[PDB]
Amino acid sequence: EYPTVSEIPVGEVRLYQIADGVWSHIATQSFDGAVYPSNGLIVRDGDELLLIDTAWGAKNTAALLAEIEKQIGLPVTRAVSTHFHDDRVGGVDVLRAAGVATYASPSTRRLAEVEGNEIPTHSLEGLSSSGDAVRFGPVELFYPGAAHSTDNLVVYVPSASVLYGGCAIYELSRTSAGNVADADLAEWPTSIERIQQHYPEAQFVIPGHGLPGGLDLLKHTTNVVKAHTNR
Ligand SMILES: Nc1nc(C(=O)O)c(CCc2cccs2)s1
Ligand SMILES: [Zn+2]
Ligand SMILES: [Zn+2]
Repeated sequence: EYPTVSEIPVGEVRLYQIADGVWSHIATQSFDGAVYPSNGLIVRDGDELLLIDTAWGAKNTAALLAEIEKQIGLPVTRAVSTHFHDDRVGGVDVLRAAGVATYASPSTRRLAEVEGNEIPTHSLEGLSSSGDAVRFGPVELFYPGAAHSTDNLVVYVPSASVLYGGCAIYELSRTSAGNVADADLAEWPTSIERIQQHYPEAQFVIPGHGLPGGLDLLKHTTNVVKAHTNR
């Protein structure tokens, strides 16, 4: 079963096999007085691993590397952070100390700097305009437009039809929004429509927080977001 928030003590990381060579990582952390789960992705990249997003903080990210070493045994050589918040870049300094080359878009690196968050070393080119896609080893990176944040990226694994939506996509059980401090509530439905247009064959859809699903999470997120702007 996919692990749930109450099953992961803060500081522990679970790995979940989605497909051959594709895993999610699941961790937990406190935000504004409660503990939340958070998802990232791991994708086999030949003899190496590509990591999508930290495990939300330095302690969790160290535990992530240890679990990967224990369970998979291939080196994590590159990481991509899909936006500038701490559940995506928090732990970048641990990754770098461990020998991982860290990447994000120029906008994400800039916003992390402004926020006083950790800053990935390398800039991903070719993602500056809504609708842009670039290949990055075994995945495609896609900038759908502003949504949860103005820099948020999604990731697609063609070999397995896996769409990682990051924080732009909500789990089915989540019916209210927040944290939308950095969100663009007007653009978010449009950004989701771009994801749908570009990845219509996605079979597994992973939200930034919570249980995976299918393309129904896209329509579900639009409904939640619109309800939030309706009142
Ligand atoms: N670091 C965090 N980010 C978010 C987000 O909204 O992206 C959090 C809330 C996530 C969840 C709310 C209800 C179930 S999961 S915490
Ligand atoms: Zn965020
Ligand atoms: Zn988040």
